[PDB]
Amino acid sequence: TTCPYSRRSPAYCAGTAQNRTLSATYICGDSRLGPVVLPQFFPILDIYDRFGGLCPGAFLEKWFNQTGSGWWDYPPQNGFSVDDEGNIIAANLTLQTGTFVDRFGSEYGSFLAPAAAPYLQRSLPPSNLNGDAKFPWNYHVYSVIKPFAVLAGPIAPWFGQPGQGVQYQTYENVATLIADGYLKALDE
Amino acid sequence: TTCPYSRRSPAYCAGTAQNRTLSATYICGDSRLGPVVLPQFFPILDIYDRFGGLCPGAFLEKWFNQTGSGWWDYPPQNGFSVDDEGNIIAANLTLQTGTFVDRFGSEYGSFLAPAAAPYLQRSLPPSNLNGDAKFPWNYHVYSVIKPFAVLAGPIAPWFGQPGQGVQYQTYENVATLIADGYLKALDE
Ligand SMILES: *[C@@H]1O[C@H](CO)[C@@H](O[C@@H]2O[C@H](CO)[C@@H](O)[C@H](O)[C@H]2NC(C)=O)[C@H](O)[C@H]1NC(C)=O
Ligand SMILES: *[C@@H]1O[C@H](CO)[C@@H](O[C@@H]2O[C@H](CO)[C@@H](O)[C@H](O)[C@H]2NC(C)=O)[C@H](O)[C@H]1NC(C)=O
Ligand SMILES: *[C@@H]1O[C@H](CO)[C@@H](O)[C@H](O)[C@H]1NC(C)=O
Ligand SMILES: *[C@@H]1O[C@H](CO)[C@@H](O)[C@H](O)[C@H]1NC(C)=O
Ligand SMILES: *[C@@H]1O[C@H](CO)[C@@H](O)[C@H](O)[C@H]1NC(C)=O
Ligand SMILES: *[C@@H]1O[C@H](CO)[C@@H](O)[C@H](O)[C@H]1NC(C)=O
Repeated sequence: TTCPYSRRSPAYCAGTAQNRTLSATYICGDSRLGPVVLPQFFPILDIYDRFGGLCPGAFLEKWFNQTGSGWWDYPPQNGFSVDDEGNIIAANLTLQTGTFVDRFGSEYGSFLAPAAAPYLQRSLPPSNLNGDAKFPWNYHVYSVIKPFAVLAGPIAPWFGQPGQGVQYQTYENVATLIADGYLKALDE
Repeated sequence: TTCPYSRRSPAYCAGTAQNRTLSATYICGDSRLGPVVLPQFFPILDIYDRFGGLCPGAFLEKWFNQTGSGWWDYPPQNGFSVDDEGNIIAANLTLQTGTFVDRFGSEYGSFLAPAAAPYLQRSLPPSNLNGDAKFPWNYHVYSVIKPFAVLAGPIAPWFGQPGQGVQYQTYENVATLIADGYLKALDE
């Protein structure tokens, strides 16, 4: 599956914002499609396309709004892989002390990932690559100082990404896990 | 956790092969510890150490022989993550057509991974980095041409690796999945 528009085609940005002022910053001058120059990504990877092979317009048509939300349509069941009988592939897993986990988001949320898993494995939409700082303000890395249990399981493919990394849903939010002496942030 | 031996220390290769003829090729001239110059790996990654922070000798003492096998001690239950109640975190998952998977090994085996998942996530021992060719003779990449089900789940940490990628145990071997029109290899 690939976009029929060529590399020399002017119609590649069909059905997008088509904002001349931003077109050097965001793909098609459309912030939802992410930046023209990708920052960090945590050879064969060429098999994967930022839009899963669709064209920008077709990408937005498949994944954005669709319901009335005015934002992305997220996968079912917090994005865990769903087995052939309709149940998430996930169970309570105890994180050993010294484990590195990270979160793309502020300490309010309850989701973590194995540290430095690749962006493409998290099945995040492309608007989240919109970053100028080396490392985003909300990106955090932690070590497990004190064992605790999470709902752990594979990440379903979504938003044209292959997914199939692993994610941890915590039972307290990250701020609380820091406060109670489970997660210790680290700096550079 | 880090190795007390320094970067200027001559004792770093304590308890290893200590083979002067190979020491430029393998760490400590010991093929089990992998190469001195790593080929492909599919910034923050610095958090991870090829030996999980142990010293070469201590690594071999923890992970190698231990039983009489004369080889690495592998994780229980084919290396799937094991939940707090002792059951693997894994279920039957149907691979959609167009999915890229790969295998580090010949078509005889029954294990696959999401294509281009990072080495450190597979929890493979370091002897498997012993490679001169750009891509090893047995490394294969495939696309799913026809849907089928696998036992899918997270990979447990092991051999000093963080693991926590995802692996697929197939029910027929890879050669059979090729023959019956499920997997299509691709070339470069
Ligand atoms: C292209 O994007 C730019 C940048 O956001 C938009 O420029 C703004 O347009 C609004 C219109 O109400 C003005 O009030 C702002 O002052 C503008 N800001 C800048 C930085 O230029 C622009 O509207 C977009 N183009 C189109 C056609 O919508
Ligand atoms: C260091 O490794 C080399 C390379 O494998 C070993 O060299 C071989 O040694 C055997 C000893 O029986 C000879 O028969 C081979 O001809 C050697 N091959 C080469 C390419 O040199 C060597 O034995 C190792 N060193 C030690 C101390 O065991
Ligand atoms: C989404 O769909 C609704 C209803 O069709 C529409 O009013 C809205 O403008 C669309 N776009 C956004 C960004 O909400
Ligand atoms: C997992 O842990 C939570 C919170 O401690 C508990 O309520 C739940 O029953 C446990 N079991 C499973 C299978 O999630
Ligand atoms: C492993 O252990 C056995 C029994 O202790 C010993 O005979 C053998 O030499 C050891 N090493 C290897 C590589 O088998
Ligand atoms: C998975 O698939 C296999 C082979 O088709 C089947 O025997 C097994 O019962 C299925 N269910 C689970 C939970 O593995």
